[PDB]
Amino acid sequence: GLPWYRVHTVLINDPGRLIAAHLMHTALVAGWAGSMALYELATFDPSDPVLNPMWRQ
Amino acid sequence: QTLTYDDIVGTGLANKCPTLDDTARGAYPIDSSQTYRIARLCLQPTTFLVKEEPKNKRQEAEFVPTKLVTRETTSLDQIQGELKVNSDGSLTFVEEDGIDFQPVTVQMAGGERIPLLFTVKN
Ligand code: CLA
Ligand code: CLA
Ligand code: CLA
Ligand code: CLA
Ligand SMILES: CCCCCCCCCCCCCCCC(=O)OC[C@H](COP(=O)(O)OC[C@@H](O)CO)OC(=O)CCCCCCCCCCCCCCC
Ligand SMILES: CC1=C(/C=C/C(C)=C/C=C/C(C)=C/C=C/C=C(C)/C=C/C=C(C)/C=C/C2=C(C)CCCC2(C)C)C(C)(C)CCC1
Ligand SMILES: CC1=C(/C=C/C(C)=C/C=C/C(C)=C/C=C/C=C(C)/C=C/C=C(C)/C=C/C2=C(C)CCCC2(C)C)C(C)(C)CCC1
Repeated sequence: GLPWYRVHTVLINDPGRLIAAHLMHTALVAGWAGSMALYELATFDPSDPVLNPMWRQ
Repeated sequence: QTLTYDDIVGTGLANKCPTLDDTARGAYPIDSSQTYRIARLCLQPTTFLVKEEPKNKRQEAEFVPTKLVTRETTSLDQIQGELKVNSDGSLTFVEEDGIDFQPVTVQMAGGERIPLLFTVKN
């Protein structure tokens, strides 16, 4: 059948499943942005914007 | 017109110091030979400020505002003691007894709880 590097080509003539795949991608990216923001907030020390700003951390 | 416990209970008014009408801009003559007394001193804190600790030695060590987290438990009330007229007509208040402390916890920006024993003991 399909080699490994072509598995997603089953979406080429399936617009509803392409939209589904694209929604799942957007879900993952949005989930990344939330989880990343929360990991940063858990780690960020906001007490010294002068010698310990966000770019040092 | 003067409230009872059933009017006061649960309203938060029990944590308030009593007030005076705006008309009371008077003066209380202290006779320098009489003995006076404080029958009730009430302190109602409205603001708690906490000094920050800059790790620098320097910087502006400013008092920052905090949020109270231990609710309307903050006032000192029913404090009594002698008010001794001195030689020079200065009055000194010597605290004797009353509800003269309250543990208070405030919280700073970031979530640091700061407990303090808010007091006027002795
Ligand atoms: C945005 C990402 C994304 C989306 C929307 C799709 C969508 C699709 N894949 Mg593809 N795929 C992906 C990424 C994606 N894939 C990746 C990264 C791989 C390599 C592992 C594959 C390998 C692959 C194969 C071999 C096949 C598909 C197939 C398909 C189709 C059916 C669903 C399926 O069987 O997937 C399979 C689902 C996965 C492979 C999920 C990957 C799981 C990873 C490890 C994440 C797990 C989450 C976990 C909780 C996080 C772990 C964190 C870690 C630090 C511990 C669908 C069109 C099938 C198809 O229709 O082919 C004709 C199929 O046979 N995919
Ligand atoms: C918008 C970006 C985009 C999209 C939608 C596609 C879509 C596609 N590519 Mg293309 N491609 C792209 C960018 C993109 N590509 C880029 C940037 C490159 C250079 C790296 C390529 C090089 C490329 C080749 C050489 C081939 C394709 C193929 C394909 C088709 C099948 C993919 C598949 O089944 O892989 C399945 C993939 C896996 C099962 C695993 C791959 C795992 C990678 C190597 C590492 C893990 C990735 C990680 C999970 C996510 C990182 C995301 C990143 C952006 C941060 C599908 C139409 C194939 C094709 O044309 O079929 C006829 C094919 O042969 N692509
Ligand atoms: C005028 C109508 C219209 C509107 C508003 C859009 C809008 C969009 N389409 Mg497009 N599209 C249209 C007509 C339209 N399309 C037509 C007529 C076709 C041919 C069938 C397509 C074919 C098409 C394909 C194949 C794909 C898109 C995709 C997209 C989205 C990319 C941005 C995104 O995902 O943001 C992120 C989302 C948000 C910030 C929240 C979304 C807010 C929306 C409006 C809420 C949706 C509620 C609504 C009731 C549900 C259906 C909406 C639908 C009209 C889009 C965006 C929602 C892509 C997609 O779906 O990506 C996942 C995609 O793959 N479109
Ligand atoms: C502009 C932004 C952008 C673009 C164009 C893409 C494009 C893509 N992403 Mg998405 N992604 C993005 C932002 C973006 N991403 C962000 C901000 C996040 C959150 C971190 C993700 C998280 C994400 C996940 C979890 C997945 C994707 C996947 C994909 C691919 C889906 C199509 C496919 O089948 O390719 C076929 C694959 C390729 C053509 C390979 C692309 C290789 C890229 C360019 C980097 C090379 C990676 C290298 C081999 C290994 C890296 C280290 C490793 C340890 C991970 C496509 C290349 C999916 C995918 O790759 O499925 C197989 C997938 O699973 N992305
Ligand atoms: C968030 C999720 C993250 C999950 C990510 C998962 C990552 C997926 C891993 C993909 C690995 C793919 C490897 C496929 C391997 C494999 O399938 O190869 C064989 C394959 C040939 O496939 P054909 O087209 O013949 O089809 C046969 C089919 O059965 C394939 O499905 O060719 C390719 O894949 C091209 C790339 C060759 C790449 C391999 C080259 C080997 C060179 C060895 C180098 C080492 C020695 C160096 C010494 C100096
Ligand atoms: C369902 C639901 C929900 C929930 C949601 C959730 C909870 C989500 C989450 C999600 C998430 C939380 C997600 C996340 C994601 C992540 C990701 C997507 C990531 C990725 C990554 C990557 C891709 C990486 C890679 C790499 C490495 C590792 C190294 C270097 C290189 C690179 C960068 C490539 C709710 C309740 C709302 C509602 C509705 C239903
Ligand atoms: C309707 C319904 C339901 C629902 C369900 C759902 C819809 C779910 C989903 C779920 C999901 C949706 C899940 C998800 C998951 C995710 C994950 C698992 C992720 C992970 C991630 C990670 C791993 C992270 C990492 C990181 C990053 C990315 C950045 C920063 C750093 C860190 C490390 C944090 C139920 C059954 C309940 C019930 C019945 C009904």
